[PDB]
Amino acid sequence: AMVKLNPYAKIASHKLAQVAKAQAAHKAQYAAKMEKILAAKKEALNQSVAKRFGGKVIKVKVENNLLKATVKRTAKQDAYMKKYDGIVKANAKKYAEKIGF
Amino acid sequence: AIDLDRHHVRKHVSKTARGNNAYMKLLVRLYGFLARRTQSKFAKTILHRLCLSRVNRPIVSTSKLACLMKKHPEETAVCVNTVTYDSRYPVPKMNVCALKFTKTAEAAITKAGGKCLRFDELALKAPTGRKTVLIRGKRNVREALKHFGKVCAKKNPAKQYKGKQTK
Amino acid sequence: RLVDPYVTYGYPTLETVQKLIYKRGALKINGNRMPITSNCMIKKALGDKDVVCVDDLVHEIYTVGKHFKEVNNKLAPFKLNGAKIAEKNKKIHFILGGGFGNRELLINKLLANMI
RNA sequence: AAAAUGAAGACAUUUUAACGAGUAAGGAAACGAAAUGGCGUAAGGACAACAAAAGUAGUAAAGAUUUAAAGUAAUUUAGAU
RNA sequence: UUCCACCUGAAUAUUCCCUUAGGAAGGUCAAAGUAUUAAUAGUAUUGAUUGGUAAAGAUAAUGAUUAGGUGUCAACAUCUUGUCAAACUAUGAAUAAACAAAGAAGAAUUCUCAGUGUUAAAUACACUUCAGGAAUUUAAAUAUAAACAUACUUUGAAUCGGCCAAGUCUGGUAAGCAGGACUGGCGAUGCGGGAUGAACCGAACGUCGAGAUAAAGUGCCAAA
RNA sequence: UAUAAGAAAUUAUUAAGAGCAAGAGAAUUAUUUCAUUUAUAGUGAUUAUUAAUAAACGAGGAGAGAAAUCUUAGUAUUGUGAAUUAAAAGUAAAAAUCCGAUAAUAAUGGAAUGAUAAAAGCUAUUUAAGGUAAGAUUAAUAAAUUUAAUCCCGAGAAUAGAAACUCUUGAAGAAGUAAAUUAUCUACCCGUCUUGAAACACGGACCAAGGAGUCUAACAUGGAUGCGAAUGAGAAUAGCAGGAAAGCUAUAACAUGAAGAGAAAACGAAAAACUAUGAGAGUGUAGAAAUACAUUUAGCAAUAGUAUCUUUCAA
Repeated sequence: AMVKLNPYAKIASHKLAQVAKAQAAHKAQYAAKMEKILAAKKEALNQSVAKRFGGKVIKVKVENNLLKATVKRTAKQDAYMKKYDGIVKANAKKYAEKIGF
Repeated sequence: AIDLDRHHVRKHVSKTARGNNAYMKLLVRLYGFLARRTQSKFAKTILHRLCLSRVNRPIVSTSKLACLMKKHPEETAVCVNTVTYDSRYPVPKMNVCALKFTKTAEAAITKAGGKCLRFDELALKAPTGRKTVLIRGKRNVREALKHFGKVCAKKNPAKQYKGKQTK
Repeated sequence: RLVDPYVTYGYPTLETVQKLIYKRGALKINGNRMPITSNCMIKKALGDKDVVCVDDLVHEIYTVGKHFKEVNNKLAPFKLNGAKIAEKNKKIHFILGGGFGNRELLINKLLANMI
């Protein structure tokens, strides 16, 4: 009955089928990337848990760059992340002042 | 429930032939068929006027037909009512279709060279109606209408049904 | 506003208009409340108004086009189910937590359980 | 209510849509697409096995008591004594 | 004051009566029968109005009333102060009332144009189907609803003992008292809830099935 | 009369056999709906990676736990930290919880009323309207629902494909129905006056039969009927066949009407009408199915308004 009333149903159904299949792949492939990022974070944490290893001796400063890169991007994209981070910081500052009256 | 302005009650329009006249029943059967199939407003009119009560189908005299047919030489007057005879004035040549003709009216129409048709011949000859003139008689000429209302009224007094010691 | 205690109302979304017309839609044809079953019946009723399918009917209602009055007046009033009307009761305004009054865009939640 | 069909089918036709509370009160009969539809009591005129012995009845009428069936209902039908 | 089903379905205003336990005119209601129909509105908006209620005022008019200064103990003037009016009022809402939003028949323009009369005379003006007649253009002029719409005509039934509620009023100390304005109800009305109840709250009813609900509830009676 | 349809009976086998009704299922479905799960273009918060400053806060300062390797204990150095900041990671869609937004598409099981049939079903092959953040990959760039490329899928259409089933119970009594009893829910005395009665208001002990809007006469409205400037003349009455309270026939007095106004005397109707709106009939064009416009013609009924005429002191 839907097709009889609205023949455009088949055209719109196909787009819904395409997006459902495509969105599932994007979430599935994003999950794989996040597993690596979580794996990288776990390695940095477990290696820096050794701050327990050792009468205090200047406490224990831990290395700044134990987290390792997983995905690789060009230098132009590297500069864009620093641009994006500046904008999202400015927007949060822009919003916080507005509700702060 | 539902807030309706008024409930459904029978529509006050007749849709068949009043009484038990077998011939008048068949006429309504004939024009109810013609109006439904031909979809002509003339048949819908004749069908409607065939279903009125006797009081609502007033007579037409030959004098009135002559006046209405003056500028319509080759035409067929069509009145769904009895056609009486006006003995005061002459009857010219004309063709009339009517439910019933007075003995004197039928003689006068025929003697002038005209014709007296019934409604089946009219439907056989002019079903949708092509050379016809629809005619109906006057309704307010009834004497009963005089007494309606209040006779004490300032504007249009009634006529005071006569009775005991009426002056 | 005058009839506020007896009605609740708001602003529908397109999906609200779509579902109401598709499921509960009907037309007054020859004095008969004929439910919508084909585009031919819509073309017959609203062909003179350049509305020849059910999607013209939905689009015209939502955007309020030139022929809204003629299209809307042909659409018979929708008959809906029952639903949880309010929080306290329907004897107070929705602003106070009641049932009647202007619900703005929140009328779509009510219509979701009502269609 | 509106469409369609309509000399006889029949269930007072077929389809679609809306409707159905109610004291006093009203809606007489007839009217094919019927301007409400019906049940019952008694009497009068007809009809009742169509091929010249033409409704039922001593092979058990009317009535009475009950058992069942049809009808929303008024009521009707049938069995047994 | 005697059978069934179905459909529609009221009243307590107004006028008169030797009238007050009752009648006629009229309103409400039913049934018959019509008319293509200058014959839709218990609504809102825009525009021009009407009114004198609530409020407000009190050396603003008529009244009522407590004090304090200044001028010529009163008194009389003059300036402030405190409190009021159903039979006081300048001002004056909200709600309402009555119009218009294109029917001599859906507009307008142009040309021609007659009979009476007003007029000093009129070509002005008034009325005459915006007398009349002919061309061109034209369906436009808030929203919403309305063809089983609208306008009715005829004949007639019952009825005019009423009662209740209130973000109302008058008399009374007050009354489940007496009488009123507006609306909704009960009467005529069952159903679900308030234990029970003519009027309260939800909601009005052909015979049924399944679901979402309303008022209102969820320790047991009692479903949660 | 020509062709299927091709019945009943018959031959060999067995995966070897009725009708109807009730119940339980299977496959595909229509209307409504219940329960569970699942995604909903939040740029919201947390979800160990290191370091620094802190606005505030109380304290410190120099046998327990673990198989650790390190802490705890109690008899003017240091700890925590809201918030802010650096570097690393990060194209900024995982999952879980909270806060906002929603409730929809789907799936899995049911329920009430049905249906059984094939498609504007679904599926397969061809070309290609389209995919507006989002079908994908890329590139330029980017707080983008901003642009280009070539891959993918693909609506229409043409061409081909697929549905006939199981089990249980019933003349040893199925389904339904009825009667009696039981159980849960439910139920105040009928008629009447009345604003209001189950009423501490009146009539009613019980049963049968009888029991109350009828008849005559006058008028009016209305529905069916005949005739129609006439209708009636079943006015009395007079005749006919038949023997008849019935039937039929009577150029006829009269009743109502055709003429109205005036107390009466006296009178007694046309400008062969006018205006407005209005029923109906055509022709053309177009949508295109019905139907919707243009235009010619006629103007009955009804309502209203005009002249003109009869009568009246007065219309």
